[PDB]
Amino acid sequence: LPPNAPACMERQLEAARYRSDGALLLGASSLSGRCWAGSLWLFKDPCAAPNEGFCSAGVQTEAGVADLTWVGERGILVASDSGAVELWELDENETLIVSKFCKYEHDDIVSTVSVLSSGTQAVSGSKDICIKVWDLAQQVVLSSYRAHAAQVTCVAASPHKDSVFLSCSEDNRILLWDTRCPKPASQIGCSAPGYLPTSLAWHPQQSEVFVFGDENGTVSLVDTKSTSCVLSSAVHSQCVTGLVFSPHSVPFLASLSEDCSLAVLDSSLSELFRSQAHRDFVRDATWSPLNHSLLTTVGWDHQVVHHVVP
Amino acid sequence: VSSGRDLNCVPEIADTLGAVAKQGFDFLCMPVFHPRFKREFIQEPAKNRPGPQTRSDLLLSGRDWNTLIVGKLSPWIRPDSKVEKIRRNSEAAMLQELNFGAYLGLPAFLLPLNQEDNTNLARVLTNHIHTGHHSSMFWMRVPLVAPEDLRDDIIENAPTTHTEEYSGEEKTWMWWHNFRTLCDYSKRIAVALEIGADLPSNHVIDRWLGEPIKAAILPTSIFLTNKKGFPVLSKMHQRLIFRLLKLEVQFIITGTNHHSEKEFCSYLQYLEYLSQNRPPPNAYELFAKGYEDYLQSPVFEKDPIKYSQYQQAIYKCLLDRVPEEEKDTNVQVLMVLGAGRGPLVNASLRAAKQADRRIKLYAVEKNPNAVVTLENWQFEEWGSQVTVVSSDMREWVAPEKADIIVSELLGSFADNELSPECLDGAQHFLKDDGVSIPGEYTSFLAPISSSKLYNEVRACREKDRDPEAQFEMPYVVRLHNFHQLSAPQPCFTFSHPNRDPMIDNNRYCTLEFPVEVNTVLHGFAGYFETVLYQDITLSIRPETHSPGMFSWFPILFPIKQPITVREGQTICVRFWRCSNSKKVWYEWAVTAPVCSAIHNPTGRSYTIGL
Ligand SMILES: COc1ccc([C@@]2([C@]34C[C@H]5C[C@H](C[C@H](C5)C3)C4)N=C(N)N(C)C2=O)cc1
Repeated sequence: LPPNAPACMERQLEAARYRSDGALLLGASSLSGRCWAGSLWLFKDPCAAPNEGFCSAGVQTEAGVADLTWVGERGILVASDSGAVELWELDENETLIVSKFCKYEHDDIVSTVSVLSSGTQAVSGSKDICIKVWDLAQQVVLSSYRAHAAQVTCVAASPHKDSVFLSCSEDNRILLWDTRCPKPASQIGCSAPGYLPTSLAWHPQQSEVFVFGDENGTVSLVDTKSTSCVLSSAVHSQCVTGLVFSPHSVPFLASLSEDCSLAVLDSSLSELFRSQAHRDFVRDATWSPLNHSLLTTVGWDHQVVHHVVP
Repeated sequence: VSSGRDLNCVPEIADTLGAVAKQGFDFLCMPVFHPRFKREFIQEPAKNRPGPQTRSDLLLSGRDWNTLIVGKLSPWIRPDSKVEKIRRNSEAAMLQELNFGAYLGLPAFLLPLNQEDNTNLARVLTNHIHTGHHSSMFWMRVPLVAPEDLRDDIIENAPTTHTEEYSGEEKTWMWWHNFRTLCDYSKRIAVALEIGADLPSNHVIDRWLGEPIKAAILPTSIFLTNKKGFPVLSKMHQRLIFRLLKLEVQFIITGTNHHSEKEFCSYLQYLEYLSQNRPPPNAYELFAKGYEDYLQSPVFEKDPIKYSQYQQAIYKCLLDRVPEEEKDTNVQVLMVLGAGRGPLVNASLRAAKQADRRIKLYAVEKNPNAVVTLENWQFEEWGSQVTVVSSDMREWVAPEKADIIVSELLGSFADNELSPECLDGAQHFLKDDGVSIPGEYTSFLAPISSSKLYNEVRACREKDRDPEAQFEMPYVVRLHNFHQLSAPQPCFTFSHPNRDPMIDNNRYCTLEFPVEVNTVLHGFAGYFETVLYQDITLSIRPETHSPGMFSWFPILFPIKQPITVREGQTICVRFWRCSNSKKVWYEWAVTAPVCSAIHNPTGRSYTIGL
């Protein structure tokens, strides 16, 4: 293993992110035992994961990792339990992971992070009910929003619009944001207040439609202009923790859940693929930019499964 | 100041506790299991998750778990969730976290109240309390303002409720009230009041008066920045801190350091600065420090103001009865009823020297133990001037009728509640123009709200007697964590001497108390005013309270079942002073807004022996 990197990796894997070159970024957190800390890992060989001895770069953070997002090609944005948003810069030789900034602004655990389309700004959702717009260059908070009434579950930046981003919380609210408005938040509500929203995913091509998964295991396809649900399917038996689109021109939707199962859906939300490979909670999923048929998933069972979607 | 640090992130339990102890925190509020560690107990393969489930108990000593660690329920545990699967998992996890807290031996465990429905959260907690009797406390996290009424006005289509909502602003108290009512007023369930950025209206903060608050959660976000650059609080926020310090609550600091240039110790330094700069406690506050809210079923020589008034009353009575030209020929015969240790006898002698008049004293006392003190006093100091009477007053015939009869209303040697009956049976050995000290006394009633006191009376259930006899009897109590709902109104008055042809001490009073606030009636506070002579008076009524009089505390008449009172509603109380030939008792009932049972009928639970 490289220098400064820890000898052992934490059992619970929270995040898996594919870099445009093909490398895999891993986010592990200790949720049981003597030390409840976190760690950041880089793998140029995705098949070598989760083995510590065969990694490109590795580092240990002060606390566990709740969410992770790539900042360009060398920056790593960390959503920590300490209530701090961390930025970890990759080495020139890409062998070490150095801490650029660690700002404690959120009063509770930072549960979700999403980098805005410019790559110079990012949004963070925490259990303190607050949402913060960060400036990655000056290392400061531009605006502190408190629109929700409960803990912010998920934050998702618009694919190309910088002012636009989505946020959901345990207060049954889905908010469409726009920093260009004096009142940025806009409650994109449904025909009836059903189950709590848990996951958010923007469509790559259609900048007006999005998908959200609820706590009952249902994934819904909603258009922003139509402001009402038209199509939904009971994908899982437990809470939908994540939703990720493929890099295809016509993308496939990968649904993640607490029922320890993966599911790949089309435009009509119909099931195409399913994997029971994980014996624990499925956390993150990323498609390979080199092979659009390959999809990598991680869980709390310390498993790094590589799937072949037909 | 007893204070603690709240943290939802603890990577190293040994290093984190050492760091918060360095800042000056007496305890630590931390999660027993990782907040993000979501457990499954019903569905496979997540059900068969390999352990451990949390950090080992050996990582801290038993002494540290019992005094330095306060438990915290995981935020994902939602027993009242609309999804059956989350509901069942949260049920099993809540028990797992509560049982682990009792296994550690934690003095307190934190559970949140962040919605209207917490019925299943109450059910699971009540079951944990009834599964083995223990001393472990449960602090309910309730904010002063709900987060829905605290949110920023930034949602375009859904703006904040700008309209007036009197009952809507008090919704957070109803969350706590419904929860504790479901748990049947358990002494193991207390309030951990969270203070928001902007404080609510004074009526909302007044709902928490009489509530069992054991902790005050203060976030770093509510702290303002002073001209120097240190964390401070607004004058209105400081007002609540002074009120909370008197209640002796444990202030808890939550959230990350916003004043990053200064350590977490600066937040605590300001709270300790407020306690050292608080108003000083008066003679009444300094006397009963450990007697606060402790009720006793129905010390006196240590009150100099009480006897100074009696001395002035006798001094004024003597001058008005005998003029300057008769300061040697006319001798005034004074009769001290219930002389006790002789403080009223000494005050009668001090007044005669002050008025420069001739007096003949008679120290009447039935208690033979006090007669020993009086007979030793009338031999070593008083002499032939004082004649100690220990004989049965009904049989005993006075050598001459008395000019002034001096007596105390309440005391260990006084007749207390039987003051009218005893003075009526003593006015026969008093002259036709005779003066009684006190000459008049009036009782006062006021409706009170105290969930803390109602629970203290509820705990007074004894074996070999009625299970509701504790509510059918008055209590001498130092009114601390309570709330007076309306101004005290006069109940009944007695005048002495009473030259009425038919002297009847039986009373029946109807009092209507207008209440301008939403509340819960728990009982009635009894006060009194007494006229010794002319302008010289003694009073325990808060409006006309005698300065420095700690000898007498207010009495409390509780009710079996608490009554909900709305804004604008009137509390109608019916009080009866019942007098038989063998006993005297008090009967009371509530008629508005709702009816209650007549308390203590025939004096079954409480009676004063005539
Ligand atoms: C409405 O029913 C009440 C019944 C009793 C009381 C009082 C006395 C005291 C005193 C003067 C008055 C008559 C007698 C003698 C009783 C009031 N008894 C006590 N212990 N206290 C503190 C009182 O004020 C007050 C209200």
